Amino acid sequence: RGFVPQKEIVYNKLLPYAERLDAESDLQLAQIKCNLGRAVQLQELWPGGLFWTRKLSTYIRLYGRKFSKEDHVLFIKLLYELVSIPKLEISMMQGFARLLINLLKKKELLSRADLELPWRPLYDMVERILYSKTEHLGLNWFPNS
Ligand SMILES: O=P(O)(O)O[C@H]1[C@@H](OP(=O)(O)O)[C@@H](OP(=O)(O)O)[C@@H](OP(=O)(O)O)[C@@H](OP(=O)(O)O)[C@H]1OP(=O)(O)O
Repeated sequence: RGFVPQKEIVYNKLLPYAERLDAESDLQLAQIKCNLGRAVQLQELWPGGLFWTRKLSTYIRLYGRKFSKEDHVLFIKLLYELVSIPKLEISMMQGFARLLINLLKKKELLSRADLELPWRPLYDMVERILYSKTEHLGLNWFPNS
């Protein structure tokens, strides 16, 4: 087809209506790429960005990674920038983090040459949450997990 799929779920192929599944996967991914990109550029993180981030997590659950290496790296880069925003709501970061962990969970797919994420932004986040001066005074109110 248009792209070479990465890590698609095998059970989808065995399903009785499998032939129809390929068309749905292409359309849903196409909408996710356009809408997630549009939301971040338009700066609408809560109404649209979160909704489309959730749709991609559902896409991975339903269809497996099922995307090109270029798409996989682009999603991972976008999520890392969203996860490392300095003043981001910690609840909002938790949703972004779960999608980013799922994308990077299988390290066979990416070859190190494909992805070169930085470490200093992640360090700023761990200092902010793991060792927060404000939380002891009750100013921060961080999430449980
Ligand atoms: O074959 P399933 O029962 O659907 O389980 C698989 C399998 O897990 P196990 O084979 O270990 O049960 C994968 O693991 P491997 O192919 O690496 O052996 C993988 O799990 P990993 O990510 O730990 O590899 C994946 O999990 P996910 O859904 O997170 O992709 C998935 O488990 P699910 O039942 O959750 O699909």
